[PDB]
Amino acid sequence: PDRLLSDYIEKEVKYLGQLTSIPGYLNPSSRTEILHFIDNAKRAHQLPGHLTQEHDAVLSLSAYNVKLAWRDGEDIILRVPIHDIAAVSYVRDDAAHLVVLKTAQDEACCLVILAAESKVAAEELCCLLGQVFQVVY
Amino acid sequence: VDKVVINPYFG
Repeated sequence: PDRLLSDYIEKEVKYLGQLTSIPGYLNPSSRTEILHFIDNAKRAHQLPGHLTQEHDAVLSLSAYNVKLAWRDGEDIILRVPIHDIAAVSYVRDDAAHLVVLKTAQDEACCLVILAAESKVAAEELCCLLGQVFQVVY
Repeated sequence: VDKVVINPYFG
């Protein structure tokens, strides 16, 4: 594609939550670190343990930003400009195909914790986000 | 990690 400037793409995801005050030196290539902060967030109940459909969101992707919105009321959960996105990582937990966005903060950073419906979906999200990273200059 | 894509223009 290259309709990232003039149009938007929507994908199926689950929104687990947003982790804040995470060390800015976090390596998005590191499974152990990301899972460290995620597991810690789960023990503190800042993230849900298992995925229901109450966590069903639409991810709208464009050259301007990444937008997440609930499926119920479609109220906007968060809006992250592409230049505020440091990276996107696919972490495969057992049943959860986690897609984690390392983003800037509104030097610490934020981890947007998402869950794709499958492996190919997560890899697709990472590819699309890569293309978006590239079309913006 | 299974897959990682870096934004080379971050910041």
